[PDB]
Amino acid sequence: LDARTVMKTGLESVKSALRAFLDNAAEDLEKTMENLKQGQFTKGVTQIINYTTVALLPMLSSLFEHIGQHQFGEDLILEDVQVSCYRILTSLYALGTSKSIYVERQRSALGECLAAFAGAFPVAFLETHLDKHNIYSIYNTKSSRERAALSLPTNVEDVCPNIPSLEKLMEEIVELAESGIRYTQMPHVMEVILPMLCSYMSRWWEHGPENNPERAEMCCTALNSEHMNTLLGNILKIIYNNLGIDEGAWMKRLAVFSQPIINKVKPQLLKTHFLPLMEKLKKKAATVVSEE
Amino acid sequence: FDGGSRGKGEHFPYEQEIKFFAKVVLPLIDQYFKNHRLYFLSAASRPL
Repeated sequence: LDARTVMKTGLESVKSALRAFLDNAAEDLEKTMENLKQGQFTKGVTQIINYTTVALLPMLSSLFEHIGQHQFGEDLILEDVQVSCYRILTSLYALGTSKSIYVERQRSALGECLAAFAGAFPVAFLETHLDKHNIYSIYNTKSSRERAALSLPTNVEDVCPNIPSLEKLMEEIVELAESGIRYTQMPHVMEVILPMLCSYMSRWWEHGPENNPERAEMCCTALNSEHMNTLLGNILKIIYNNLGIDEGAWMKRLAVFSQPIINKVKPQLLKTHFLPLMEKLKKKAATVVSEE
Repeated sequence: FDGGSRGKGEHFPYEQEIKFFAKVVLPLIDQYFKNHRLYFLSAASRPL
C-alpha cells in the first residue's frame, strides 16, 4: 500500500473503496463479537467468526503493521475513519479481555492485531485528558456543526468507556508484577495489555515531550523515559517470576513484542539492567524451555 | 456462483475460469508484488 500518494492524489471512487473496506471490516468484527456474546451455547454466525479469525484479523493486522512501520496514518485519517478505528479498538479489546472457549483459540491473533492497531492509529487514545492538543484529533476537526451532524458521544472517554487509562493500566501491571500472578488465572492482561503499552510507547516516544522540549505542553500526549524504564522492568521481573512455572510460547513472543522497547532504551541502563536478564534467563539450567 | 449456490446444482459453468484464477492469477499477484516490494512503495524519497 501507498496510501499517502493515494490520499494526496487519487479518485474519490478509490477513496470510498478503502473507506468501505474498513467500514465493512469494522461492522464484520463488531457483529462477530455481538453474535459471540449471544453465542452462549454452541452455524452461519459461527462461519462468520471463523472467517473473521482466518482472514479479517490477519489483513487488518498486516495493513496496520505496514502503516506503523511507515510511521503512517496522519493523512490516512479522514471522515468516519476515526469512528471505525475507535469501534474496532473497543471490539478487539473487549474480546481480548473476555474469556470464552472461542477466545482461548485465537487470543494470540487478536493480540498481534491489537499490537498493530495501537501503534498504527495516529491519535493518542490511551491518554484522553490532555488529548485535545492534537489538531489531527477528530474533535478538533469536527468543530460543533459537524459534531451535531455525526452521531458520536462528543466525549473521548464516552466513545471508549471500557478501555482504561495509561496511568491506571501501568499501576495495575506493576501491582500484578509485584504480586506475581500466574498467566493461567488472568491470561487476558498479560495477553493484550502488554502489546498495548509496547506499541503505544514505541510510537508516542517521539510524540512525547522527552524528545521535544519544544512545543512543550502543546504535546498531544505526555510520556517519559522513566515510564519506558518502569514498564520494561515490569516485563523483565514478571518473566523472572514466571519462567519457572506455566512456561508457554506467550513469553517467547512477548520478547519480540518488547524488542522495539529494548532498541528504544538507552545503553547505560542496558548495562546493569539486562545483565540481570542474562543471568535470570540462564539460572534455570535444569529447564529446557526456550527464552527470547 | 453465490446466486446459484442457493440452487441444488453445485456444477459451475465457469469452473475453468475460477480454477485459472485461483491457480495462476492469485499466485501471479503474489510473485509479482513480492518481487516488486520497492517499486510500488516509491515515496519520492528516491528509494533505489
